[PDB]
Parts: sequence; C-alpha cells; structure tokens
Amino acid sequence: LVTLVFV
Amino acid sequence: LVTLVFV
Amino acid sequence: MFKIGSVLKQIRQELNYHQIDLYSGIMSKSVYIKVEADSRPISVEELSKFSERLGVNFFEILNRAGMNTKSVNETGKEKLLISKIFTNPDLFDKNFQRIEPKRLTSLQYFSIYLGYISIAHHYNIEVPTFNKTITSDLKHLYDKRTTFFGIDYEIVSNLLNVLPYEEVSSIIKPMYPIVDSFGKDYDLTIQTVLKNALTISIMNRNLKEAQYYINQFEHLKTIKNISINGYYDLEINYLKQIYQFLTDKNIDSYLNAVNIINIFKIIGKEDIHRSLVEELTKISAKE
Amino acid sequence: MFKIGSVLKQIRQELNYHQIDLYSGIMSKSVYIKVEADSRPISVEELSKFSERLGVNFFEILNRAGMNTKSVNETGKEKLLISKIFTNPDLFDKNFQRIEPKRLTSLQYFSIYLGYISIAHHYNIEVPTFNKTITSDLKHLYDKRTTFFGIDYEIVSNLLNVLPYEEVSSIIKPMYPIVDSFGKDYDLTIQTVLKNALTISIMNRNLKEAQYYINQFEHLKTIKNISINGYYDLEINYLKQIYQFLTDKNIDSYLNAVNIINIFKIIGKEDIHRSLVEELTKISAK
Repeated sequence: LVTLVFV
Repeated sequence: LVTLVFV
Repeated sequence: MFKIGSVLKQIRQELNYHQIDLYSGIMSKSVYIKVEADSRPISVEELSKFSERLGVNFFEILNRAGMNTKSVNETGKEKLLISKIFTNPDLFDKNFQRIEPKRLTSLQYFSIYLGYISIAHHYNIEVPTFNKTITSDLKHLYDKRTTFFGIDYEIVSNLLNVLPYEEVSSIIKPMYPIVDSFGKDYDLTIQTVLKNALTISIMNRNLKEAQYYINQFEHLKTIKNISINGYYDLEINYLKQIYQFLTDKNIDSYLNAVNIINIFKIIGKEDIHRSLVEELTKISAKE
Repeated sequence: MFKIGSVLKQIRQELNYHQIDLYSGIMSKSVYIKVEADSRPISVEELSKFSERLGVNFFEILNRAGMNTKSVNETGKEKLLISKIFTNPDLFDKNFQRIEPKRLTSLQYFSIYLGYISIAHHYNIEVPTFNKTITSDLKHLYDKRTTFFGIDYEIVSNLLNVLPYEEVSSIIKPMYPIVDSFGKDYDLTIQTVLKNALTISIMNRNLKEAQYYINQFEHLKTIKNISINGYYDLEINYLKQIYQFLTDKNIDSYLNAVNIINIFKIIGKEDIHRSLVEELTKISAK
C-alpha cells in the first residue's frame, strides 16, 4: 500500500 | 517467549 | 519552552535522591535549584549528565518534559491538522490557502503540502497550482543535495502518492542504500519510501525496479541499531511474495501472500486487512 | 560531550541556509559561531528552536550528534557487554565481580545485574549472592515507589526471567494500566513485561492472570502516540490464541496460533520461529 507519513 | 531487554 | 527541571525534580524525588546527588561535579546548588525551578535553561550536555545520575533514559525525560507530542511547534500542529481535513474535506480550501505559499520554507512544510495534494486528489478537489510547480519545486529542493534526512524520506514517501513513479524515481535512487540509523522516525520514513515504491512497482509490473526495493529493505535489516517496523516487514514480505508469483509463476507464493494478509485480520488490524485485500484483487489485473 | 554544533553546521550548509537564518531572534552571531564551533554548549530550548529553523527532526539531530548509540555512557557499554558474555561465558566471572556490587546504584545497573543472573542461570554458573539478596533488593528498590519509568519496566521484564512469577507479580500489578507513552523505548519495555508475563501465565496455566495481561496489551493499543511493536503484536496474539484454545477447547484457535507462528518463518525471522515452535510444543504439556 502507498502509505502517507507525517512525523 | 520470555525476552530480556536492554535499552 | 519545556519544564525539564520540573521533570528532573519529579524523578529525583520519586527515586529519593537528594539535590546534592545531582548537581555535584556539574554545577552550583543555587544554579541547580534554578534548573528545577525552570528559571535557568538547561544544556543538552547537562541533561545528559543528569539522565545518568538518575538512571532514567535521556529521551524519556524529554518526552516527559513535553517533546513526545507534536504540538510543540507550528509544523506539528499542521501535520495533525491533515487528519482533520482528510475526514472533513469542506475545511480544505481555507487551510490549503494558508499552507500552499509556505510549502518551500522548510522540508517540513513541503511534506504537509504533499499531504494536502493527496487529500485533494482523493476528493477530486481542483489543484492547478500543483501541476504547474511540482517539477520546479523538486528541482529547487533536490538538484544540489548530498545527504538525506528523515523528512526527505518522508517527503518522497508522500511524493510517490501524488506523482507518477517515473517522475520520482530519479530522486529516490541517490537516497539509497541506507548505511546508518538516526532514530526510530528516520527508521520509519526510510522504510516507508521502500514500502511505497515496492507497492507501485508491483502494481505497474516494473519487476526489475520492484526487486531493487525488496533488496533495499533486506539491507535495512542488516543495519546495526535500525528499528525495523513489524507491520512493514509483513506488508513488504507479502509484496515480495507477490513478486515471486509474478516472476516464477509458482502458485505457492501467491498462497503465502494471502496467508500473510490474513494474519492482519487475525491480529485485529481490520482496516489494514481490508485495504490489502482490495490491493491484492487490484494487483491481479492492473494499475 | 557531543558535537551538536557541527551537526547543525552540517545540516545548515546542506540546506543552503545562512548562519543568519539560524541565530537571528535567538542569539548573537559571535555566539552562534561558537555553537557550530562546539565551544559553547547549547541549551535544549536552543536546539529545539534550531530544529524548527532547519525543518529537520529534533531527535534526529540528536542521533546524528551521537545519542543514537548506547556507548555514550558507562551503563550502555555494560549493556552491550551482556551479548559478548552471553555468547562467550568464560568471561562471566571477571565481569560479574565488577557489576554485582554496583547493582543498587542506578536502576540501569540493576537491569544489567539481572542480565548477568540470566547468563548464569543459562550456563548453570553458581550465583549464591543472588538468592540471598533479591528479596531485600527489590524491597529496597520498590517498597516506596509511586510512578514507574521505562527502566523499571525493563527491570521487571528481566526480573521475570530469573524469579518465579509468584515473587514478581506483586511488583507488576501497581505498574499497570499504562496511561501515556514516553518514547519508543518506554513503549518497548511496557510491552515486554506484558509479553513476558503472558508467556509465563500461559506456561503455568494461571489463565486468570494470563487474561489480565492480554487485556492490558489491548489497552495499550488505545493510547495515543503509543508505538506498538509489530513482532510483539504477533507473538502476543499467538499467546492470546493459545489462551482461547485452553479456555474454550476449540481447535480453530490452536490453528490460528500455529498459522501466526509460521508467519514468522515466512518473513525470515528464522531463530524466533524456532524459539516459538519449541515453546508451542512446551505449552502442550508443562
């Protein structure tokens, strides 16, 4: 899956 | 499982 | 802007240590009293030394002081705001107007920007400023880079969700292989790029590239101190398993892929299991 | 004792920011130049402010400065040394003699101590000082405690590997439930106690206690910012799955447990899969 990440 | 941990 | 001294005081008293046990051979009493009062700011060196005296982890003390949250600065608030907007899109226009111009200020704002674009793309919100700038933007941000930070791997993870692979790949290649770990977050983002790209390369049947990503992820596992993500390790192995089914056409690997996905259900990751089941059906056709 | 200024300089130049962009509204030029020279120590507040200016993670900056390794202080070296000794036991005596008396100095040394005790227990190395002190030790460390830190959960994780459950449980119960997360490490240790105790409660058939641990783990999943361990989530679910096989005698649960364990092999966790299969066999008896 193409996941988004916002650390 | 019984694991040991050392941080 | 954080009460570290108060947390030191808190911990010190909880462990029945006397002020003296802490400041001695580091600073004066009257100065250390000011640290616990949180009137004098503390050095990193000092905090590190206090962490040793107490026997409580340096980073834990930081979390307790208030670094564990993201609301510590502007950027984090904005990053939490993404979720709100994703679920409640009517709030898009107002916010995007504030974000869009700031996108090239810090690598942090740019990640957020890509986030907004993803929300837009999902709900078919018109985003003309995007298609007109991304190229010049990425060329501005990356044409002259040498080393890459956690946020860069974040950006690229997100970038892959809003640009065709063929536009991003030229940026990804220089950022690998990884040689060292710089925290659990750095760990996360470097893994995410790989996960994302491996997904896309399989979807599009660019099996040569897809292998590159599998191999890159395996390499990660060899880094000392690197914190592999368990759920990632499962998802990528499913993708690896599908790669083996596409290349060697042997049916056993397909079944493994299925058996991996199922395990997500069996451990209660309900919505992730749903997302995977859709993606597997999708793989067995096109994208 | 870390070159944080150098890393700031390194990142600054890599992002083509000018010294001005960093120190303005924070400190004087000459002062900032001293920061990047690593001659003037930097405040936490200061570094936080610079991390905003660059757009690079505060904790990452720290790791790049040299906090990511453990060899930063005495304690960490000693914790790395445990592995050396576990594999090369002939080096036990010499080291345990240096560690043993330091065991009650910091919660960190006590963790290490329990580590040596585990090495000893494994190789049947005589440790008479252990059996003679642990009780007074734990009574010393814990009888007057109110809140618990990552290291405490670490200690208890390890304590469980070297004391019978019945001695440790009285210490565990106050340390749960968890209400907040204090880092990925705190997250790790709070989960390990759970995982370890769940394992033992299953092995010993204290189903009542066993459920308590399962429920506790589920609660963790509800905490905001908590970073659940993927491989832990799998191992505990296998245990949960075995729990359901022991209480409801339904065979489907057993299969699930097996199916989970095998997943470990399929993802290349070879030695962990071996460990689990031995444990499964074990469970199906005593």
